[PDB]
Amino acid sequence: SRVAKAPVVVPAGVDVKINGQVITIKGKNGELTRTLNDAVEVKHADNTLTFGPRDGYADGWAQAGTARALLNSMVIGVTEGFTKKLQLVGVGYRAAVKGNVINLSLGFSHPVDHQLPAGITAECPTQTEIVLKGADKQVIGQVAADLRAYRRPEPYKGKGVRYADEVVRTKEAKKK
Amino acid sequence: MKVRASVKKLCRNCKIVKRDGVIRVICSAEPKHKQRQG
Amino acid sequence: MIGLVGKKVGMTRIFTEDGVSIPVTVIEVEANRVTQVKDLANDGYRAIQVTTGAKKANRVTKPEAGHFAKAGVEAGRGLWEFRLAEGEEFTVGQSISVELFADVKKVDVTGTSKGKGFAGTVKRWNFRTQDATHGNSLSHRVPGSIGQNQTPGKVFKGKKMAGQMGNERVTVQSLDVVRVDAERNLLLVKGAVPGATGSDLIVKPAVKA
Amino acid sequence: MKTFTAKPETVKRDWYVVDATGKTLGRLATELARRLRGKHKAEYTPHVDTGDYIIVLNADKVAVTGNKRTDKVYYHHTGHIGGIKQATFEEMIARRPERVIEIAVKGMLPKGPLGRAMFRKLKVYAGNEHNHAAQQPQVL
RNA sequence: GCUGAAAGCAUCUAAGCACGAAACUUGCCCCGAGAUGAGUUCUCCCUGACCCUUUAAGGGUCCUGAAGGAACGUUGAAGAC
RNA sequence: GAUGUCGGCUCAUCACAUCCUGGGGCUGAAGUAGGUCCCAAGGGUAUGGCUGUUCGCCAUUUAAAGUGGUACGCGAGCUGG
RNA sequence: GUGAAGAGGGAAACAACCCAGACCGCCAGCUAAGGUCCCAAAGUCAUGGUUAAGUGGGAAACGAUGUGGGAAGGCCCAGAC
Ligand SMILES: [Mg+2]
Ligand SMILES: [Mg+2]
Ligand SMILES: [Mg+2]
Ligand SMILES: [Mg+2]
Ligand SMILES: [Mg+2]
Ligand SMILES: [Mg+2]
Ligand SMILES: [Mg+2]
Ligand SMILES: [Mg+2]
Ligand SMILES: [Mg+2]
Ligand SMILES: [Mg+2]
Ligand SMILES: [Mg+2]
Ligand SMILES: [Mg+2]
Repeated sequence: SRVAKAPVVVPAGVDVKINGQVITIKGKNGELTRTLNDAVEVKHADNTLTFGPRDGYADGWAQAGTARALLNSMVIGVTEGFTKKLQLVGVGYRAAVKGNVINLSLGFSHPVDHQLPAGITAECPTQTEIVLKGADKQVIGQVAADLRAYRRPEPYKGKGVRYADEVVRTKEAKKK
Repeated sequence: MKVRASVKKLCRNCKIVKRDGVIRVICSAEPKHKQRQG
Repeated sequence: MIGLVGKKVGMTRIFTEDGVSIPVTVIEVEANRVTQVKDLANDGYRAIQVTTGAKKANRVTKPEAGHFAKAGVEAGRGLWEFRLAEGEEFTVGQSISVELFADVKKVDVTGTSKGKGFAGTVKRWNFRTQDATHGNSLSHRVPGSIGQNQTPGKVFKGKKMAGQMGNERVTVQSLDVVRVDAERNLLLVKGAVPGATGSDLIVKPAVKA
Repeated sequence: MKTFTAKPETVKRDWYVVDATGKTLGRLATELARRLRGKHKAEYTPHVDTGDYIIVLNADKVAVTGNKRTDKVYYHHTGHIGGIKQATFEEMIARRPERVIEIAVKGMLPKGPLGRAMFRKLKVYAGNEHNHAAQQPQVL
């Protein structure tokens, strides 16, 4: 039509497996599974994978799109190693890591330590930068925000941990 | 502001106005400006 | 999770100039497990304990037989705890009067409130009154009952109609303990404590937090 | 004279172990109800006692309707006013799944004495083949 | 808010996930197995003879009467009784 | 062939279109304080002067002094202005 | 036209609305209105299609890329969205 999804290679490391519905993948990165919906019928010839809609039911066809993509990311994650980094701006704001507990000195009375789930560590190349990186893109996303969420940037200044991309310059001029 | 009924949407860059019925004119991609569901 | 024995009067310990300290001094002699409830059988966890031993020459047979291990011993009451790791005693294997509470923790005295007896809506709940300018019939006493009218009057089974005050439990909750006296088992608390003379009392640990 | 219907005092005690350990809810209730009153009727009659013992296993499992899993309350109202009026949803049924089903199967009874002492012929049970002691001896 | 289709993008929703209030369930205190769905555990006491039936239903006599309860009395920081 | 009026006292019970406190969105939101809308009924939600008043105005408090239903709640419960 | 001066069945309950006018008796049949999963008599009926909101089972202006169907158009394998 103008959209769909058909490709999903299985290079080295890509040790995909299906158990009726379940799909466990392996590789240089980690062990990620993701039992899709029920109708789902994914397989694997030698390289291309393919979702399986029990039939052309409304909530059954589109269920393919969201699927042929999720697994694909599982592959793109396991082979590349996912990264995403945010930056902290504002006086006093600092950064630090000690394995998991990424101590955070933002601007409250006492600093904190966000313990990241397993599969994604983080590194502060400086007291200003934090670069998280792991396999599963899921835990990646939530923790990406779960972190910046500790202090969302405010317009008047911009201060507050922001994704290292956020267009938000600053405010609309103040007033009263 | 976040309205109750429906005040259309106006502007261009406003949200696709798609979701669970969320109109509110504003035009997102206005770092500060953000008239919407609330 | 701690002995339970009767109290007796209250005092003041004046040193360093508190004197505010209003000790309850509730003696807590031996406990003795007497029974150990557990998962299988007995139902839940628990762990009975009759922290007493008052000479009870005349007692009904089943209780007189309720004891069984070494010395035997007899008391009267019979409490227990729950989760922990208490012994398998009977009225043998004394517990202690010095439960583990360190020196500065808050206890939870629990006794049975005194008994006023039948009491008006004036004493039961502080909501009552009425004036003295006229109509001496419904003087400063009788209430004006359940509102409503045509709503048949399900009376909302409460308000506070006169009724005996009860002797119901109380559990003051939270009471810093001042003294204990290892061997001269007394254990003093800070005021409060329901009941009088020498009510059973319980004195729990610190669950109030 | 002519002649009745014969349903003296009857006697058809049973052990039917209606597992219903899966997706069979709602409509499923009707059978537990009808089999309580005597639908095939080997001799029975809507008016005589005997719920024809049944045993619903699991119970703690039902797909429910299409969405009454997150959206349907039960509503009980205690008694002591204070307008407490208790309300609990279905997904909120984690302390005692056994309750439901038994609740549903009810009301569909004659309502009154007969149908009242006829409900117990169900046996709740929320955990498959467990404490089948309710009638461990014989079953079906 | 993440992830992500329908709608190659994008999208907090359609699958799935993450937060989130004195409200809701619980936590705390009291009542609480008449919870007739009448639950549990521990301990105590009773193991003498016959008869008539319309015989498994019993009905009845003598000898026994425990554990316990109650009754009475002295009473109570318990109580209208 | 009788359903006793207004206001007060006593004692209430519910709604939510929420006054205070709790959580959010936008702001012509720097902060502090606010404006408005969403959510929220757990609990809390003034003493007096004048008047029969309800209300109101005034003095002085308060986190705040909510709107409304309940025979404009409440006389086989009080009062009788 | 019905009730009044009309009973029976239906609309949960319900003089007037729908069916229908009770001379008696019957443990005998077919139907009306309305209904056939349980309460509760009888299809968990069949052939096809809609809905996914418990709509059905309360309510307008107006609002919306919800989803079904039919017809006509704008750009576009000289490559559109
Ligand atoms: Mg008089
Ligand atoms: Mg009534
Ligand atoms: Mg009936
Ligand atoms: Mg509201
Ligand atoms: Mg005033
Ligand atoms: Mg009135
Ligand atoms: Mg009078
Ligand atoms: Mg007068
Ligand atoms: Mg007439
Ligand atoms: Mg017929
Ligand atoms: Mg039937
Ligand atoms: Mg409806």
